[PDB]
Amino acid sequence: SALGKLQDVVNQNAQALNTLVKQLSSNFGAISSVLNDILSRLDPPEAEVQIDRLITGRLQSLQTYVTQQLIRAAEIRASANLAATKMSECVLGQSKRVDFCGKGYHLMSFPQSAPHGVVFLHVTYVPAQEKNFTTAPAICHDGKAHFPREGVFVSNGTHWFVTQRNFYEPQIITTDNTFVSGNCDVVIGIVNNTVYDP
Amino acid sequence: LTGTGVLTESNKKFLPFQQFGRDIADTTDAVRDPQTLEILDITPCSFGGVSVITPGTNTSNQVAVLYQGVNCTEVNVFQTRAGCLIGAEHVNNSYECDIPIGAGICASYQTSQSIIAYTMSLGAENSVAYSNNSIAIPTNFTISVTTEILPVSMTKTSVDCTMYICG
Amino acid sequence: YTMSLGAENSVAYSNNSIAIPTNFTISVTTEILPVSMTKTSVDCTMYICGDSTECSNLLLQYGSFCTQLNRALTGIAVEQDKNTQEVFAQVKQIYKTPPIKDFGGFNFSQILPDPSKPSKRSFIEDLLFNKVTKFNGLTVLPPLLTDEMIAQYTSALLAGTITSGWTFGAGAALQIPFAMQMAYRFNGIGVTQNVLYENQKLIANQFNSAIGKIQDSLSSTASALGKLQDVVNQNAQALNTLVKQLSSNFGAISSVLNDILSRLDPPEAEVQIDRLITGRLQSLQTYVTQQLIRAAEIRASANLAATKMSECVLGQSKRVDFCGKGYHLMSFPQSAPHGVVFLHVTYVPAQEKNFTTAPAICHDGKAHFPREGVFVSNGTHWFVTQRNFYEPQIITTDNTFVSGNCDVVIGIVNNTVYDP
Amino acid sequence: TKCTLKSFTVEKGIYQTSNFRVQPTESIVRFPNITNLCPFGEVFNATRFASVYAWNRKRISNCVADYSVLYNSASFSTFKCYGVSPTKLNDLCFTNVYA
Ligand SMILES: *[C@@H]1O[C@H](CO)[C@@H](O)[C@H](O)[C@H]1NC(C)=O
Ligand SMILES: *[C@@H]1O[C@H](CO)[C@@H](O)[C@H](O)[C@H]1NC(C)=O
Ligand SMILES: *[C@@H]1O[C@H](CO)[C@@H](O)[C@H](O)[C@H]1NC(C)=O
Ligand SMILES: *[C@@H]1O[C@H](CO)[C@@H](O)[C@H](O)[C@H]1NC(C)=O
Ligand SMILES: *[C@@H]1O[C@H](CO)[C@@H](O)[C@H](O)[C@H]1NC(C)=O
Ligand SMILES: *[C@@H]1O[C@H](CO)[C@@H](O)[C@H](O)[C@H]1NC(C)=O
Ligand SMILES: *[C@@H]1O[C@H](CO)[C@@H](O)[C@H](O)[C@H]1NC(C)=O
Ligand SMILES: *[C@@H]1O[C@H](CO)[C@@H](O)[C@H](O)[C@H]1NC(C)=O
Ligand SMILES: *[C@@H]1O[C@H](CO)[C@@H](O)[C@H](O)[C@H]1NC(C)=O
Ligand SMILES: *[C@@H]1O[C@H](CO)[C@@H](O)[C@H](O)[C@H]1NC(C)=O
Ligand SMILES: *[C@@H]1O[C@H](CO)[C@@H](O)[C@H](O)[C@H]1NC(C)=O
Ligand SMILES: *[C@@H]1O[C@H](CO)[C@@H](O)[C@H](O)[C@H]1NC(C)=O
Ligand SMILES: *[C@@H]1O[C@H](CO)[C@@H](O)[C@H](O)[C@H]1NC(C)=O
Ligand SMILES: *[C@@H]1O[C@H](CO)[C@@H](O)[C@H](O)[C@H]1NC(C)=O
Ligand SMILES: *[C@@H]1O[C@H](CO)[C@@H](O)[C@H](O)[C@H]1NC(C)=O
Repeated sequence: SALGKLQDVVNQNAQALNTLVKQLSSNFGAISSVLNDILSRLDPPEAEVQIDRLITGRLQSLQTYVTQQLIRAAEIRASANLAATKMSECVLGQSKRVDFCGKGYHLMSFPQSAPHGVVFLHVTYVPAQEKNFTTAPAICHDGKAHFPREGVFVSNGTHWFVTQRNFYEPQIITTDNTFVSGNCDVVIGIVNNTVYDP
Repeated sequence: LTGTGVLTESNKKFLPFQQFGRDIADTTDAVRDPQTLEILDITPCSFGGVSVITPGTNTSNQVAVLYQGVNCTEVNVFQTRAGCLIGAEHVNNSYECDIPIGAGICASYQTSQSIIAYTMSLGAENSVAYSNNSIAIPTNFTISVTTEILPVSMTKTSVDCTMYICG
Repeated sequence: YTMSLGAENSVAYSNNSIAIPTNFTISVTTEILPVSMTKTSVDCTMYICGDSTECSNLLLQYGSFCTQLNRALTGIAVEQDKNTQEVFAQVKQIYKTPPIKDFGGFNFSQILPDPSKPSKRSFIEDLLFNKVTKFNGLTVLPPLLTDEMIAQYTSALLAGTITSGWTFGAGAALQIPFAMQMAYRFNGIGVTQNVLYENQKLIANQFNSAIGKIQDSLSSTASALGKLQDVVNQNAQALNTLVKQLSSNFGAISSVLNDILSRLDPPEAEVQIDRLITGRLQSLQTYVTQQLIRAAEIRASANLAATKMSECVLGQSKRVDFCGKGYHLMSFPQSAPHGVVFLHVTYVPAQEKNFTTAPAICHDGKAHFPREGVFVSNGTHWFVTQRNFYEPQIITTDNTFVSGNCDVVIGIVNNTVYDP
Repeated sequence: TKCTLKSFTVEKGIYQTSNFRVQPTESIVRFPNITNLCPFGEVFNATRFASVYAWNRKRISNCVADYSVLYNSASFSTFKCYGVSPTKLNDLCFTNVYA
């Protein structure tokens, strides 16, 4: 059931073909549905009208079939454009669009050939085993604000550490990964701490 | 004027010269009696749609029937917004939607193996402990490779009219 | 008159002049996107004949057109269902907002549902629903996801967003203060987090003012949701035309099948019945073709809406003019009749100022290039500031990097770097 | 379901097989009270008709007309009806007929 869309497309095409073939069984008001039988049983005067009615019916059926086929072809063109976009943006690179190639942080993709389709193997990065911590916007050591360049100030209960956003990796809060901007009475949520200077 | 319908009473006031009547869609909904002067009302006969909710035949042969746009009085019983389903039971639980009926009602074949009718659940009831000094930093990860299938093309067919219409 | 393409502005371009903004403003916009239509089911036999066995026996001679039209309508209905199923049902767990609603100063009263009213949509969604306001074989099928379910989905999305940011769209939701969430949103567009940590009050006031202006505009005007109203009017007009197509004769004696059957004998009335059947079938096929085209358009619109939801509500899109005019910050989905409404919170700049810029500076024969920022001047002194917010900083050796001598760069001032 | 799907196996799902329709029980023939049978002995069994260019048009209304006694009389060569049928005419009420 993985290739459900491909199976549905194949089934729709098969049903359309079968209906187009079966539409030759109706007379559309004529005496019979067999053109050869009509031509062999009727005179040209009435045969002209019978052929006209059969032609009208079959032409209407074929026009309906062609319209449905054009609609399905437009849908398949849209799907193929989406597939080519996903290929160019995930197989030939690393997409940053959310929920575009796999549910999670996109890493890479592998294309796989399929009958009248394509299968992508989206490799994602899903975080797990999350732990609760106490966070703070900034800290003040010597009367000046201290904001982390890249990271979040977390505390395990007694000591504050700066770690990554998608992976817990605590580090000592130093002046290398922390800059100064402003004072300690303009930020709401300041926490008195000590910044280490190497 | 012939036809079929439920000849009930009405409340509209026909003018003395007016005999027949129509509606917004130019449909006859009220006429006058030829003998008396009573104002009737041509209400259409009761009709609707029938939908058969059934699981796979390999599993079982028990089926249900849904009458669309009825009021459970035109035909074990369930009054829904889509219609009146006769053949299933209304349970108080909530599962995933197996057979979409309509207006949230969903049907599934569960155990006492019969057909039930419940309301689809939108998912689990989770609550994040939001606070001004609380953060959840992940400590591990898991690489998950998913699959995504998209059609690229179809069968290239060609129908010759000079052979299909005229053989 | 002749339409004006816009104001006539002349940017004072110069090789030594730059315009760095000294302020900003939060501007929340509104975008309407149709997601689905009304699922209709036109009974082919009841529409063509209308309880007539003599007419049905003649209609059966035309083939499987009835079954084709029924299958097309069923496919359209399933497509309209899966459209909203893929647009709104993008989250697994239904999140809820905490009772203590203190999001660092932001106010989501009219956005989040309130217990003052019964279990229904929020205030903005109720305004949207209030502004957008059994037949002869043409029945209407109710949607699978009710209005209450769509409202619960939107509320869960809003709660997950406000409580997590973008972490709830890649697995398990991670708790985070809204202040730090906004700081990350600002860092995602280049602006540093100290700007927010210093002007949180002003930013919250601007956001509340924008939400109030949006609420006042939605309460005053009703043509804001133009696309949904246009789709509803098109569907209603198509249904009315399909109904009125039953009053035409199509060359027959009359348009009343029962009157024809009561007046003419079956042998002579067969031709009239055939003509009426052909006319009604042509009209119904035209209606089905137009409905298929409109359903394809609605499917494209629903795919666009689902993409704009997944890439802007569950994250932060870096695409220009995709989820709001300006530097995108965040977005909140809002329920709408047969559609969805997004509140694109964008970072719009403000009044700028003219400065003097230089590609690099040379202190001791070597060229120093700005690592992150741009060198600006105020007439006498040179400072390195940001690219979207004027913040003059002293040019030190930790803010610039040296790459080669200052002899090949076309244009460079002889400044004096500071060594801490 | 197996008849509308043209198969002997059915998968899990909902299928619209047919429609429900209440059948009528009886029928009414409600018609007004009319008398004074329209005189056809002066339109057909007249003394002598007028010329072609001076054809006589006589309005007749507020009566009951029996059209079956004219065709079954086997005294009329041609009885071609246009717009209506030679039968199913004794069950209709006309507004204003001419002759
Ligand atoms: C974090 O807190 C939530 C609610 O307070 C709790 O459900 C969860 O188990 C906690 N996680 C850890 C790792 O303690
Ligand atoms: C927090 O981490 C520090 C550094 O390892 C440690 O000294 C301290 O005991 C920890 N506190 C708790 C409550 O785990
Ligand atoms: C954080 O929330 C707690 C709980 O309501 C409150 O007591 C405290 O004052 C808040 N702190 C700030 C800085 O808003
Ligand atoms: C940090 O130190 C300053 C020094 O005066 C003090 O006013 C402030 O209350 C301290 N912060 C906390 C959270 O105690
Ligand atoms: C006539 O119209 C009035 C209001 O215009 C309405 O109250 C009344 O019910 C109507 N009478 C009918 C429809 O018989
Ligand atoms: C018809 O259906 C409605 C919908 O629940 C129900 O309240 C009512 O009792 C039913 N019967 C009648 C006679 O209205
Ligand atoms: C992380 O999860 C994997 C399973 O996906 C497990 O093998 C590994 O030991 C875990 N690491 C930690 C530190 O818990
Ligand atoms: C100065 O800035 C204004 C806008 O604030 C602009 O219109 C003008 O052209 C600028 N002039 C120069 C010389 O840069
Ligand atoms: C920036 O603009 C806002 C109006 O949106 C105003 O309230 C604020 O004072 C301005 N800031 C400066 C520094 O002018
Ligand atoms: C949010 O705004 C509403 C009306 O705009 C107001 O009633 C409510 O008090 C506001 N919230 C807070 C916390 O002030
Ligand atoms: C430029 O700024 C510096 C420090 O910000 C100041 O000392 C100097 O006077 C300023 N020059 C002008 C022309 O405003
Ligand atoms: C910058 O423009 C001025 C004015 O035309 C010119 O004199 C100067 O040479 C230019 N400098 C560079 C580096 O192009
Ligand atoms: C910078 O100094 C060098 C060496 O003295 C000189 O050649 C160059 O012209 C100076 N640049 C400026 C803008 O004065
Ligand atoms: C009409 O005729 C019926 C019998 O055909 C008779 O019972 C009735 O009294 C007459 N008058 C009216 C006004 O119905
Ligand atoms: C008229 O003459 C015909 C003879 O052909 C006779 O059958 C009929 O009863 C007479 N009267 C009327 C009213 O037709």
